[PDB]
Amino acid sequence: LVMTQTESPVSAAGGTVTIKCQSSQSVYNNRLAWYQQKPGQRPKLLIYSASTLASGVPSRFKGSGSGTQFTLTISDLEWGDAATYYCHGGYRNDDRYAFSGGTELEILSS
Amino acid sequence: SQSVKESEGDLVKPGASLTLTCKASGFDFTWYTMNWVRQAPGKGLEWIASIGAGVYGSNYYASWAKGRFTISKASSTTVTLQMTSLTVADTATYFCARDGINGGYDIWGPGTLVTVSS
Ligand SMILES: O=P(O)(O)OC[C@H]1O[C@H](O)[C@@H](O)[C@@H](O)[C@@H]1O
Repeated sequence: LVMTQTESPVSAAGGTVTIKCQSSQSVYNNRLAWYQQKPGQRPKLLIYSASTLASGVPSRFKGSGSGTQFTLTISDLEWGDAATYYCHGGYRNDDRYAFSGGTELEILSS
Repeated sequence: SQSVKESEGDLVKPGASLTLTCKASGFDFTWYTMNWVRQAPGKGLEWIASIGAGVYGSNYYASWAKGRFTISKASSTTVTLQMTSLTVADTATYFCARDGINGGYDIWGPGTLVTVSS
């Protein structure tokens, strides 16, 4: 059981990015959630249940779809979104939960 | 509003044992599953172990962690991670995180540093 993410993306300041996530087994329930971690800080929950927003999080952030295959698209990009982004899924009776490698987001001038 | 705080991180020699402790504020583990997640320097988040809601909550482990780690609910407000046979690769910031809703780690501690070295 493993998950994978993209590598080192860069993107422009009204810009849009899509971060792709794969899992080798299909998740249990719809248990896939998203986090951002800024350096020197603990993780912050963004999306849970594949597509539901967490508390205080804007609707620039959207998550999709089901599997196996998931995507997180951030639109209307701002500077404070440069961070690392993580994927995290639930399964079934040992190896219950798993994290991916993490995709760092470099925000760039337009 | 609600929070958890890890404790008891240390510098320690290879082959030694160590116990971490996470203490809740403003809530109970009666309704939530609690997790230990670590972060080695230069590397991503890694799930270690979970323990289920309530007194008779069930435990799960990552494959790699089964022999040398043990997760425990000391009480309704305190979690425990027993780390037995440490190696240098076990050097990391260790996190306590609450499964608030259907897999979303709603809340995190700051973390404690465990360093394994000569
Ligand atoms: O033990 P289960 O039924 O697999 O579910 C585990 C559940 O633990 C707690 O009730 C909560 O944190 C839920 O979000 C989580 O999904």
